[PDB]
Amino acid sequence: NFNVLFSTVFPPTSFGPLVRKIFVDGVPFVVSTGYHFRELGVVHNQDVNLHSSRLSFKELLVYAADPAMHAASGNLLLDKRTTCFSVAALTNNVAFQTVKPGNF
Amino acid sequence: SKMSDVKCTSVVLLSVLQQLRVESSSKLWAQCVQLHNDILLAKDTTEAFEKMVSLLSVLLSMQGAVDINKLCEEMLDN
Amino acid sequence: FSSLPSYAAFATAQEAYEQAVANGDSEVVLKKLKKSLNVAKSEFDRDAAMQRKLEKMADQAMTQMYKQARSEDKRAKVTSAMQTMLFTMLRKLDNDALNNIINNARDGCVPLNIIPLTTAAKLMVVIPDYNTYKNTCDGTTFTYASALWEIQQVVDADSKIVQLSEISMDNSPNLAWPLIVTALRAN
Amino acid sequence: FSSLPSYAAFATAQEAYEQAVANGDSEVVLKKLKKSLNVAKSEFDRDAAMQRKLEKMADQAMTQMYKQARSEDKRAKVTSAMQTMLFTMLRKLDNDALNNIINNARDGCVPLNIIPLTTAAKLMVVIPDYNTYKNTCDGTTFTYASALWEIQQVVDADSKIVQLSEISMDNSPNLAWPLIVTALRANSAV
RNA sequence: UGACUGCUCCCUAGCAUGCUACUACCG
RNA sequence: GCGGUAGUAGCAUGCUAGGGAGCAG
Repeated sequence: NFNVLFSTVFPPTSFGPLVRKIFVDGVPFVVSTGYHFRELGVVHNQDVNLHSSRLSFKELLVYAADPAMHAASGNLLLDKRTTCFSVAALTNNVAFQTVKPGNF
Repeated sequence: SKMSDVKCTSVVLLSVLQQLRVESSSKLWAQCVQLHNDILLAKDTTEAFEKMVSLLSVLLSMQGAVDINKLCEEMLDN
Repeated sequence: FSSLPSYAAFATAQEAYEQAVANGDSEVVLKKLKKSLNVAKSEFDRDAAMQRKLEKMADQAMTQMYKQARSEDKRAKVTSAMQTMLFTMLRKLDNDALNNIINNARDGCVPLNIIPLTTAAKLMVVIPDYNTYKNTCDGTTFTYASALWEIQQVVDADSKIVQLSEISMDNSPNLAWPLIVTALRAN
Repeated sequence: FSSLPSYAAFATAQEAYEQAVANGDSEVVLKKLKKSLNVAKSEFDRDAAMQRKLEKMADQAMTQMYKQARSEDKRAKVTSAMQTMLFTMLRKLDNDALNNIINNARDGCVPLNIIPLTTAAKLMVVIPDYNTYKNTCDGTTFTYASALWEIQQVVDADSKIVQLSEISMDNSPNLAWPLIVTALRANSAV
């Protein structure tokens, strides 16, 4: 309850996942190893290994669901259609989706 | 009975327009969608008819598209 | 189910046993006849239901394949079906403005943009022959879609302005005919 | 179903018993015939039932092992696809600006929302109307996020090229307005 | 491009249980 | 003479599995 009130002062770009650089067989990655909540404060992961050999299936699944790599390997985006915070654009084009009528 | 008929005709007309790759032009598709959504919400049967004329003008002003004359000689529209 | 050898055997056994019993006889003959009859009766009775289940199952399978074929056929003629249906409903509506514009488009006078509804905004049509001009445009007013419009500009295929007084019966056939009238909606 | 181990004995006993019956012998041979054939059919019964149970069990086992093998093959291919995607997206990290801002951190951790803001090479802007356009990206170079960007291309909602000479107040109502502007970082990254 | 739950109807396949029936063995 | 057992057929009951569809938040 107190954190909710106090979090409205600090800048909005300091909230969310916290990333760092890890090495897998000499190549560098970018993965999320914590979070900064507006309500729960700062949370750090408990099992993080920087240097590791070739990764398994569940590590692939975890690293493929993290938004860290997708956001870090994308272009900057400034969207004026909405007033919500924007992070990045994953492609070079914007997709517009329509809805079709029914059948009689 | 003269209002549900025009709503069904508007639905069919929008389907036909969508089949002709009209949504590849954002302005025309937006206008067509607005007209179609406005017809279905009508309460009196004069505004619906003028909007129906406006919507049918979109299909009529496309030269290649369809054959008005063949589709009028099949014991269809006069 | 009277087309199987089991039916024939069961029928012959039934007839023989019935005749022997009706003639009147002892116990051992009846016992032997029924012991030779019941096996054939069971043989008949099994197939009597197996054939029925096979026949109904075959009928259901043919039904399902017909339905699949018909659905696959139907989902491949949608454009023509929808166009024919739309023009049928447009017939059934029976409105004067819609009929006017449909006949005009059928004879060659189609618009170039969306027909406006306000007391303002421009409308452009194409008039390909003198007869259509005679029917629609008379004077300085324009009648289209069961409304009234006021001509303000005439443009030819060569994009040169043509004044209204120029167009006449014999004075026309020296012109680029696909004219383009631009009018506004009269009050 | 016709060459079972007990089939030979059953058929031979049936043939011999029926030959004895056709010989028209006494009732004792008939009773022996009946008993022998009854026990022969009784012993043939389980030999005809257990085999049919076993075949269906074996078929079910084969089907289950086949589907297990197919599942393993699918797992292998999805693993390969995920590895390829990760290693392909790795190759665009711009490993000098990222390293420059990582080393400035006091322990190696930085917020994710400021990585594209300080290391990206391209910027995309979506503009609703002309009033917003003339306040954000007017001209050929503009400033955003404490950096200088220069325009490279402008397209519309239909993905067709639009030149800056026709983005004006008079010509505004003739464009598919959700315009997308692409720029490059000047003097820094691209 | 197609989220998380809940309920209901239809068709097929298997399993378990019960009812009846037909032969056979045993006492 | 009665019961038990072993197959076979029809019928009914409840679950599991697969497919098609409908409604509600």
